[PDB]
Amino acid sequence: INCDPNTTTSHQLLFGFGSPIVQSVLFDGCMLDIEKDDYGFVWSCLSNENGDYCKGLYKPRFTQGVSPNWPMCDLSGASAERCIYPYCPEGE
Amino acid sequence: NNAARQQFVTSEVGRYGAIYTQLIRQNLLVEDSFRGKQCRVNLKLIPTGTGALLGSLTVLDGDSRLCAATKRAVAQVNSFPLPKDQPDVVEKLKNINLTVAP
Repeated sequence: INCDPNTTTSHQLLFGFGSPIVQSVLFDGCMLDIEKDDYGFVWSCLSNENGDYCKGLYKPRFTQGVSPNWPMCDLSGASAERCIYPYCPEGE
Repeated sequence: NNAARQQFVTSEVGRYGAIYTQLIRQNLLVEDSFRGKQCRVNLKLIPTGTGALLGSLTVLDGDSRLCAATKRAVAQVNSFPLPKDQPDVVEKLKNINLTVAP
């Protein structure tokens, strides 16, 4: 993850079905905020062959290095709207 | 490993690349200002069951308004298909450059 607000990379994060639109996530040490475009937050919840889940697009905020006392994001049930993501690299 | 396999992988990357580009195009909101414009992106995909979901999208270059529409369009794709039992192809498909146009 390139942790700079001016990155041109957006990260998709997954959450439990029925989550509120998760606003800020500490992802791999980088604080990310939900993206918003002309049509609203770039967020949707789905119920299909991939199960019941929600997804959002996220980019780093300006302020980095804050260590918040937040819960882990819920990837199955409704997540808190500020949470620490349970990320792990591929084959690790 | 061998030249024949390299040919197959190159062919499959082209085929799935086209599938992915079509999936994005189907979700893309059409605007007149996009005429003759392009957005070049990189997709990082995460294998999920039999297919793949979006991991990250990097906007490389292109028309600013079309690139914004492309981001939403990519975010709206339900799933990206992957070949069964072709791990070498999957490796290339998980990190793929695409050109999106209306």
